[PDB]
Amino acid sequence: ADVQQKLAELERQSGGRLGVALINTADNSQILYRADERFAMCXTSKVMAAAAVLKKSESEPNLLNQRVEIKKSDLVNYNPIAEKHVNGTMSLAELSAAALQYSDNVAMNKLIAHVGGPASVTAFARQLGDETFRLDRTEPTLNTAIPGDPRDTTSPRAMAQTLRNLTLGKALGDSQRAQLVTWMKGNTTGAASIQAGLPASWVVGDKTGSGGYGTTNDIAVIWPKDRAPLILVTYFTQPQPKAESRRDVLASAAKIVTD
Ligand SMILES: [Cl-]
Repeated sequence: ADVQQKLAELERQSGGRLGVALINTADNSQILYRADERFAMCXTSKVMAAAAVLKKSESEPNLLNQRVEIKKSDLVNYNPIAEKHVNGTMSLAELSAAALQYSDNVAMNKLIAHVGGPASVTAFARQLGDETFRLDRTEPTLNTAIPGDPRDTTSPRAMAQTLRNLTLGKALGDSQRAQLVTWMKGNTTGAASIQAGLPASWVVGDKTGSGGYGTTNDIAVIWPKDRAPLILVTYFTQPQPKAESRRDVLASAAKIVTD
């Protein structure tokens, strides 16, 4: 009850729309806030794309080493790693790491293309038992985050359940699951988001996202000190098309649900 009141107060103060789903694996409980509403995933969808490539690699041993050409025509709006590799190749492993750890949107597009496009990433989610996730578009248009638009959305409940399957469950083989977890633990973009609302000693693997309408998102697997792991999804979006980022709202939500 108190956690629900605190999240409602945070949402009101923020001016936007907040979605939270916590899974506590200690007792198989959930804390949910707007957890069945749809939110634009933005960059948080890169976890599903990387996982689809990892799944494909279970039956193709040379897959992560496969080379992909990077060209000027591949550049999109945010290319921190790929811009350094134009006119050479990157491996699928390198693209997965760049997408997950730097939010590189060329890397995301190469993962999407490799597996067959947005409908193939979506079909992979369905195969896992996630019937909510939809990836409709490529980068950069998947980030428009227009209110009322179901494209490129999921719910907090569904994303938390799927992230639990991918990182702690059996969606991926042991090598592939470990690789995903290692990649997420090495993320460089999340220190102001969920991590900022947790004690410094806790270990986090996370993936952020941002987009239009001030959309500010983070999804995480969390190892609290001497406790069973948690899964936390915090999704946030705002009424104004040009609203600014609000990573502090995600940190505040994380603090509320883990205190
Ligand atoms: Cl505006």
